Amino acid sequence: NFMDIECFMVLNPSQQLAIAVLSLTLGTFTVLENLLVLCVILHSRSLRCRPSYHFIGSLAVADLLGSVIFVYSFIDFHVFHRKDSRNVFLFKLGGVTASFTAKVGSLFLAAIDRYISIHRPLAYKRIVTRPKAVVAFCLMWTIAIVIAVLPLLGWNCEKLQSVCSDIFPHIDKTYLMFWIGVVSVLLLFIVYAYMYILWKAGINESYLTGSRDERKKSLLSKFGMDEGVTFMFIGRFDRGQKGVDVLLKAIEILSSKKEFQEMRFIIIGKGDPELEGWARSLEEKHGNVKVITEMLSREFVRELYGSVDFVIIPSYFEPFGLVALEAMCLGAIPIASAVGGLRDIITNETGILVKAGDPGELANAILKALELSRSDLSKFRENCKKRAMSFSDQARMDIELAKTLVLILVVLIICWGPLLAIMVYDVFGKMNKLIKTVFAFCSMLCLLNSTVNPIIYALRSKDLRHAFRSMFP
Ligand SMILES: CCc1c(C(=O)NCCc2ccc(N3CCCCC3)cc2)[nH]c2ccc(Cl)cc12
Ligand SMILES: CCCCCCC(C)(C)c1ccc([C@@H]2C[C@H](O)CC[C@H]2CCCO)c(O)c1
Repeated sequence: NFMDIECFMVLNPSQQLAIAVLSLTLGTFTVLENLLVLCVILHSRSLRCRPSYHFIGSLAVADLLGSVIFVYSFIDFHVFHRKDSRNVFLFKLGGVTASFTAKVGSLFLAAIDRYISIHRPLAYKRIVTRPKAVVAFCLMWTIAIVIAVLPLLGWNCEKLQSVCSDIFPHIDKTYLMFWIGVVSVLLLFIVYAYMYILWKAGINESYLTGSRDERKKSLLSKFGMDEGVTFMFIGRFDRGQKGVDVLLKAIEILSSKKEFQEMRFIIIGKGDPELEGWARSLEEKHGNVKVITEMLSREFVRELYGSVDFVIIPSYFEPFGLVALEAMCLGAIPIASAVGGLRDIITNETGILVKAGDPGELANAILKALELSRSDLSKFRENCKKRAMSFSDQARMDIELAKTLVLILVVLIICWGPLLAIMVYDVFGKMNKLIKTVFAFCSMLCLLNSTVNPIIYALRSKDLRHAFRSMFP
């Protein structure tokens, strides 16, 4: 309590109405459509209860209540020259800082959703549910409320006798660095988060030409073995989760059988030196097993999925169907255990289900594979080709949404970036008359942001538009 509050009302009476009709219209064009964006969401049973678009409510609410507060209390201050209480101002201001912090945490939670929906394609539907998404936003909001009510708890320059900010009344210049700090680094990770998801997302069986018998007759000739039935395993060597130890226990016990001559096995991986010393012995002990644990070209392995006819995923549990999807897309019947996602991607009409970590029943399911016709075999390769299109499909609709989230994050950094940076110089230096009044006119960006956020839903979201013509035809 050294300087009074009126030294902050800088707008002369000609530029207090010009800033008013801006707040009242640009603040009406955001309340109208955000209150409308909330109407499409909660009617459409699709967008309402969905963890993918759940943020569009958490984004159109912080841009509505956080906007009506900033239109009332700002016009009631720079134009109506009102001096509230010392905790009534921080209450009215706390409702604004919480909202912006909340929409940052919305672009943060929506990034966890994006990473899971793309790089955990079938774990996603079972990790990110409606319960786990409702709890994550409510506690993301719980945090956004706390950071906003700190100066109401005693992190202010009045109740602490500290240098006040030249821009915000009743607020320390350290609470700024705690609020600009936690937000600039959050956007930094968030900006870095969506760029990792997009970069590693650009990382078709119509590229492989000819019949499969030809491409498999050319493959086994490279190894020097006869046209045989080619089983394939890909993945790290371990005994903990991948079933390479299970698979080697089956190839050995199948060797004591009459049906082993026709069976051709090919394994690639890298891991336990004793698991490698076990598999490489079979490669020279048998004339029909070849193990490749060195220099595997990523498009050569692409030729394997399309040349072979069976895929072996004997893992104890698949966290994400990385081979399961690429193999089936290239029409190679996968023989995996019904653990993890491999239950609803590999079924009794798409592949062969085995018991996890069971070496005997794995072999008994390799002999079953040897005794079936092309009628069945060509039909499984189709159902593997048909299941994959339902993935590179949704995983395409997912990738389009991680572009939408960046477009929202982009126009968030553009609107709130300059304001945030003008706050930064308040911490270090002082703010003269000019730099303090340009901030009040640049302050309108948090309303323009809430004006272009509902516009870009109606441009990117393919579902939200069709939901709009459904109740307003
Ligand atoms: C239902 C989630 C949701 C919101 C939303 O307001 N969550 C805020 C929930 C919440 C929880 C706790 C508090 N506390 C106040 C301070 C003291 C500690 C507890 C406050 C608020 N907004 C949404 C928009 C769309 C969708 Cl789909 C869901 C939501
Ligand atoms: C660490 C606090 C962050 C504040 C958010 C910045 C924001 C752009 C929302 C903002 C907030 C407040 C004002 C006005 C500053 C004037 O000095 C006093 C009146 C404020 C509006 C009343 C808020 O209840 C602002 O221009 C920008």
